[PDB]
Amino acid sequence: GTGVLTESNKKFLPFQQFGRDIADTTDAVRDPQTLEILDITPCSFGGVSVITPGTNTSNQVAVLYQGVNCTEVPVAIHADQLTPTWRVYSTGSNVFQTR
Amino acid sequence: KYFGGFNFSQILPDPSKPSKRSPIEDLLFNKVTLADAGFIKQYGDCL
Ligand SMILES: *[C@@H]1O[C@H](CO)[C@@H](O[C@@H]2O[C@H](CO)[C@@H](O)[C@H](O)[C@H]2NC(C)=O)[C@H](O)[C@H]1NC(C)=O
Ligand SMILES: *[C@@H]1O[C@H](CO)[C@@H](O[C@@H]2O[C@H](CO)[C@@H](O)[C@H](O)[C@H]2NC(C)=O)[C@H](O)[C@H]1NC(C)=O
Ligand SMILES: *[C@@H]1O[C@H](CO)[C@@H](O)[C@H](O)[C@H]1NC(C)=O
Ligand SMILES: *[C@@H]1O[C@H](CO)[C@@H](O)[C@H](O)[C@H]1NC(C)=O
Repeated sequence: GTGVLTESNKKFLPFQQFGRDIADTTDAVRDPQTLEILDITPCSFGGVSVITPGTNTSNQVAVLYQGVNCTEVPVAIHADQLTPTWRVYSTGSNVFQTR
Repeated sequence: KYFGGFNFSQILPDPSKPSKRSPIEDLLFNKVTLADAGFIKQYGDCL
């Protein structure tokens, strides 16, 4: 699997090795070398919507990142990101955190 | 707020409430707010 790994705070019984969520997907696991409970969560995802005045009127665009905190938004990662070809400029274009 | 002796305090918005709302509207909000979108864009509670 692919995801981000952090130390799992969930108390994990000695006979227990795997943890599963409501969907029963594995969310926690103990490292084989040393038993270390580690929570697995998916790498950051979010829908992207493009706001445009209209190609006839102009070519400027506005990009909205659906349901993402502005600081946690990945902009420096051009190489490893879906829709990688967009650098979506940077913070230089003023960024507003909307609801 | 006098209207021919008719009292409209319940239905009218209340400045005391931080979100200007009717006292009746305040009640209706509390009962049926079983679920929400959560507005959790930080997702820091997870992990
Ligand atoms: C009539 O409109 C007046 C405003 O011009 C309001 O005055 C009320 O009645 C007397 C004088 O009319 C005031 O001393 C009271 O203080 C007012 N009532 C309240 C609840 O403050 C009133 O809204 C209207 N009704 C009457 C009967 O005057
Ligand atoms: C209109 O209705 C309001 C709200 O029902 C009433 O205000 C009450 O006033 C008394 C006397 O101070 C208080 O003991 C009550 O607690 C008040 N009601 C509430 C719900 O807090 C009153 O009948 C009318 N008030 C006006 C200004 O017209
Ligand atoms: C290999 O893992 C086992 C237990 O999982 C234990 O011998 C030790 O932690 C590891 N061995 C070495 C040499 O690190
Ligand atoms: C994003 O996270 C930071 C720090 O937690 C802060 O700006 C704020 O809590 C979040 N922004 C929101 C909720 O708009």
